Amino acid sequence: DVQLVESGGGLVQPGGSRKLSCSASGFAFSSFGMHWVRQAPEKGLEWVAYISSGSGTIYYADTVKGRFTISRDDPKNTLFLQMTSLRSEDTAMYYCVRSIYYYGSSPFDFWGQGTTLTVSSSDIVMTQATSSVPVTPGESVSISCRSSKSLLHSNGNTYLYWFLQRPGQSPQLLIYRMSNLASGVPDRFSGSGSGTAFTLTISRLEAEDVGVYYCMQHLEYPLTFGAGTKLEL
Amino acid sequence: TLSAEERAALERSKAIEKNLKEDGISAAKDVKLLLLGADNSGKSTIVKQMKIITGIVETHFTFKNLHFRLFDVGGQRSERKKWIHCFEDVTAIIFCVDLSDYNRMHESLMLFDSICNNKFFIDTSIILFLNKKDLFGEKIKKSPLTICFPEYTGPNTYEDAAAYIQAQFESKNRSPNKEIYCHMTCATDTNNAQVIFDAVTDIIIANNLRGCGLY
Amino acid sequence: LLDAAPCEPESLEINKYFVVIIYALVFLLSLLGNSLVMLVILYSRVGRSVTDVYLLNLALADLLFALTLPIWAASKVNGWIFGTFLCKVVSLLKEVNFYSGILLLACISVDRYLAIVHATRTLTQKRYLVKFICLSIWGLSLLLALPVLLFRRTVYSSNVSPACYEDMGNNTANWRMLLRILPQSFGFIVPLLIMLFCYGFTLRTLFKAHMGQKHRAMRVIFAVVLIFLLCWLPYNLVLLADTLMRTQVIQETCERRNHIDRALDATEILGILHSCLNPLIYAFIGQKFRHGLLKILA
Amino acid sequence: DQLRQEAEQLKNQIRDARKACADATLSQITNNIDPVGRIQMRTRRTLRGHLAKIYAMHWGTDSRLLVSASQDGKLIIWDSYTTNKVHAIPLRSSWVMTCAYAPSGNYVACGGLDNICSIYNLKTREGNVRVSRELAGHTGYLSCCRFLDDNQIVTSSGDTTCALWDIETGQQTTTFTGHTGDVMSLSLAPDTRLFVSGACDASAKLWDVREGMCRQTFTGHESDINAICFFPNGNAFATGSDDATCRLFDLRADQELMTYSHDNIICGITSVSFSKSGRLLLAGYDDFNCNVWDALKADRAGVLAGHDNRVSCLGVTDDGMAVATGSWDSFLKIWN
Amino acid sequence: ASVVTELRCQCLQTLQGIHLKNIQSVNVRSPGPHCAQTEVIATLKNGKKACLNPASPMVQKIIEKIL
Amino acid sequence: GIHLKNIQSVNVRSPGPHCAQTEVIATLKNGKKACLNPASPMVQKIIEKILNK
Amino acid sequence: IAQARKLVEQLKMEANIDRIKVSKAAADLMAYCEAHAKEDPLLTPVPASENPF
Repeated sequence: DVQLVESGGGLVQPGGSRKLSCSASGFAFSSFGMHWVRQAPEKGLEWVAYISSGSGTIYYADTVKGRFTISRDDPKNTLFLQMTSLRSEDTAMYYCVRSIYYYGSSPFDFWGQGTTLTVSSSDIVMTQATSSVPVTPGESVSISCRSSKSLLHSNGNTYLYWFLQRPGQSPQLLIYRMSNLASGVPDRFSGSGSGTAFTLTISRLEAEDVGVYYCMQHLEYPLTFGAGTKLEL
Repeated sequence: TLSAEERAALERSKAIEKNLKEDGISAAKDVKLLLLGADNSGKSTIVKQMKIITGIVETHFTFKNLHFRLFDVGGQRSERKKWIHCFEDVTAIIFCVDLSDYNRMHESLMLFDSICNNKFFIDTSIILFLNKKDLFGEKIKKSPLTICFPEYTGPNTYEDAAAYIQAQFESKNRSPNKEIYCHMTCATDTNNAQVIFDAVTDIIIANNLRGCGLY
Repeated sequence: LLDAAPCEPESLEINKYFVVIIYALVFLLSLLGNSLVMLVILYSRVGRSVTDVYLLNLALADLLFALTLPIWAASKVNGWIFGTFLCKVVSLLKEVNFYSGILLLACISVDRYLAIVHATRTLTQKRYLVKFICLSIWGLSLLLALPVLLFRRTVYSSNVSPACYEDMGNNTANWRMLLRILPQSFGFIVPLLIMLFCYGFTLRTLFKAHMGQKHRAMRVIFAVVLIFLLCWLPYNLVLLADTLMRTQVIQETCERRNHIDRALDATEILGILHSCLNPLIYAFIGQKFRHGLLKILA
Repeated sequence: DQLRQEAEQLKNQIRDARKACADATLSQITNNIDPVGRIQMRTRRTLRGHLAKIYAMHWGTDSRLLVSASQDGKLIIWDSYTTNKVHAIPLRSSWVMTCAYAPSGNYVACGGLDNICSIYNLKTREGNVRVSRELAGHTGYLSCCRFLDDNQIVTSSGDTTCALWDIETGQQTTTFTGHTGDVMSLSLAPDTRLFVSGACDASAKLWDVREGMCRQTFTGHESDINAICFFPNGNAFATGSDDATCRLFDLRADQELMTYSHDNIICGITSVSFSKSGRLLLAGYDDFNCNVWDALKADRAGVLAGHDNRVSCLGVTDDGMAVATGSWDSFLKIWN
Repeated sequence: ASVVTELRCQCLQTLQGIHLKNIQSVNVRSPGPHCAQTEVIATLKNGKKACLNPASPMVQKIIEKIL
Repeated sequence: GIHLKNIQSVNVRSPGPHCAQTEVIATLKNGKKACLNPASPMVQKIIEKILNK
Repeated sequence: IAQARKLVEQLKMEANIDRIKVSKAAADLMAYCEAHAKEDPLLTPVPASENPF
């Protein structure tokens, strides 16, 4: 069983330092690239940092560039994130996500359980049209979001990722390039798009399909998420 | 390597290549030898330091900071012409002959003749082992060395008879750049690993001499 | 003490006439041999072993040296009438190729030592750096040849015809003597020591084995060492002889001056044979090259 | 003794019937078709990373992914476009003689002298490649594994027999017997219902995967058959032998159509492959170069060359865009 | 006329006290690539040649008297 | 008026049957021979400087 | 006696085959290679703008 668990959250004062650990058990940790994604309260997901397999390539978000640091302990199957100075903006549910990159891979399949951190008191912009969509079961629903640049590379691949965050759970990958269904997701989900406009369709909607849908681009770092579309029933 | 995903794919490929080259480095300190010979000729009990590991059998004993890998091809019971080219790069050939078997001696000679003159093994030196001196020494007194070799004419002593068998095996060489390193072994011999080690080192010099252009 | 007076130089016709023939013959032989070696190595891409690359570079160096020989023969005939630019260029090319040839012989010796004595050990794997070693040798040759390019020009004198000499200023003689240390150290003594060490240990390890072709290898090694010595040692000894005489260590006299000049010219003629002989001693004495050359005749 | 006479007369009946069907040779009917000229093919990619002889190679169904097995004990999956290495699978036994790729891209079966067909799973949840199943039951060296589905594979061995396996259970569902020598190759028909196996008895015989019946046998070669491949329509196949000759046999006529022998060829054929159209018959030879034969006129329409050692495997993509060759010099080259 | 691989000073010893009545001509060579010292070579009327010390004022005096 | 830096050697030929006038011939670094006027003090200065060299 | 019994049985099935003249078979193989001839990037070179390699 693939399992990512994070610990180290809690209430800390501004200006202090905290360390978050993401221990992995159930997959070859030494071959996966691990990301840090944080979700501010009722605002949405946001990419933070990424370390490549073997600790070769390291990237940080512009918001916390030079302030955070990421380290990798392959023999211990643990991923760390040491934050130097914390403002009131750092409070969020930090997730731990694994990613493997090769021809035809799924680099955002599994998300960690997330830990809650509380602090006391150019880029590709992706926009989602709406924020709440009421619908009844059995009715097809279409979700669409745009982007600044054209995500269609010259290689023919479009780098768009669709995630679903059920209430009280962690985001789950559904479509990882434009229309490639993830592993274990129901076949009713389907995706399309053309360069800068993309659509996600859910035929024969079921009761468990409710939640917040996020569309993300992987064309170029830093990674940017959408506003977030919520399905209501 | 323009896209962000393709940049990591190139990083994965380069990480794979590093382990591929690293494994090749660790695969250059071992000597690959080939075991041949008739059945019940001691081809599985040459060195008492076995450390073995139906089909192909490997043996990976080490000696003097050098790794010796012995491949036993017996038991395949198929046509040798189709899989003997896999061992084209072995350092040497180890041949085991039982001197007490007067009926399989002609069978062993056919095996040696075919292997020595094979097109793939035209340059691989052969380390020939003549086993069971004591058993042969007692056998010759009871039965002279004439039923197996009617052409024998010299004295019936052990020294001439054993050397006569050795001459027949080396008469099948018929090739240059190949040297046959013989040795007489018995059941209670422990220095078989030493004999193999000096022969292998001697074979490497001959190949290195040709590569360096000295010969 | 009226005995003191200028030592007039003396020139002969026989040496002039014969040296041209010798140089032309050596040029032809070296050109043919180097062409054959390069053709054999380049025609087939199978079996491109380290010694193949070493021999290719040695052949290129010898080819350039032979290509430069004829202008030098003309200069010996009539003196350097060909200006300054050609003096600089040709001296540069000659010295660069000479240094590279010597250092390549030393490198081949090192390779043989690594491949025979240390055959069983883990150090031998360091013999797969032919490319970088050869590049380093060529770069070192170009670095060592700089003094020739910086301080060479024609010198016009009354007693002697123009010569492509060196012009370092008021104290040019002493500076020339000091610069002569490089050809006799990085060109003779260091490569000689390396070759002697490597081949001595190679012989020691060969004599103790039981290989079939050991004797031929030992004879080949002896032949290579003796050929190198006979080709280069006389010129170096005469150049010292000359250095010592200039350093007043040995008495200086006009007869000694003429004798040393003749010896220098003769030893230069003799040492020029190395370019022609190398293809035979190092390459054609091998079975692989001969078989390949016979094959290419198709 | 009486049945021996019955065996002989049955051969005579087949030969007379086979000869009566022959009215005109293949090279006599298509004598008015214009030649294809010179097929000059240039090396587009050079795949390096193997440190030993390459013995097998198979193309992915998407014509982008490759697989190659070598004596070094490594199993490498290549990205044929950008020359990257997707996977590197360490084998248990370094003596691998054949190596196959699944039609769905999920699995890879790749085995050899260890008498075991090892099947590896690529799309695992743990991120690594694991040995899903090891098939055993053959007493001789293995050759020409070929996937039928994700749970069904046909294998050939030196036991003079081929086998049909079930990957899930692991038991030998069907066994095909009838050869009198080591079986060196097999190829699966496009309709995935028949296959032909070339053995060392200088005979290739058509077998039924569903019934396990030797429907027909084909003769004519003077030496052992080393490779085999169907015509793209699944009505004919071409074989390569140590006789340095290639032959084209028709399943419906039960007779060879034409031979692809050249006077300058001495060494035998190692691999046989067809183009997407069924006009260029590519064959690998032991003299380090591959030849392109016009399958209708037996004319050498160019030579690939380039390799330094014996070419041990050939491969043409499903879309026919490129040809991959492997040799004992530890290099894969992609031609177009 | 002649070819020499290397150049040397035209004089070895240094004589003084030549009589101008015998001198026919004088040659002066500054220190160049040929040699490390200034050389004065006087050719007499009888065809003999002599070498003069540059540091000798008399030589200097003889040279200037010639001029 | 030849510059000092270009003069390699100077040869002074006294009067004789083949020439009644003193000659000064300067051999330059470039190999060309030039004639100098003996009466010019510059020649004497050049000779003196060369000797002091 | 029990080994060659199946041998004649196999030859019995191999003899009862509905065979077709090679003249018709040769034409059928010729038609396929001519029909699917425009879709062969090896027989006819592909344009450089449509060459993935």
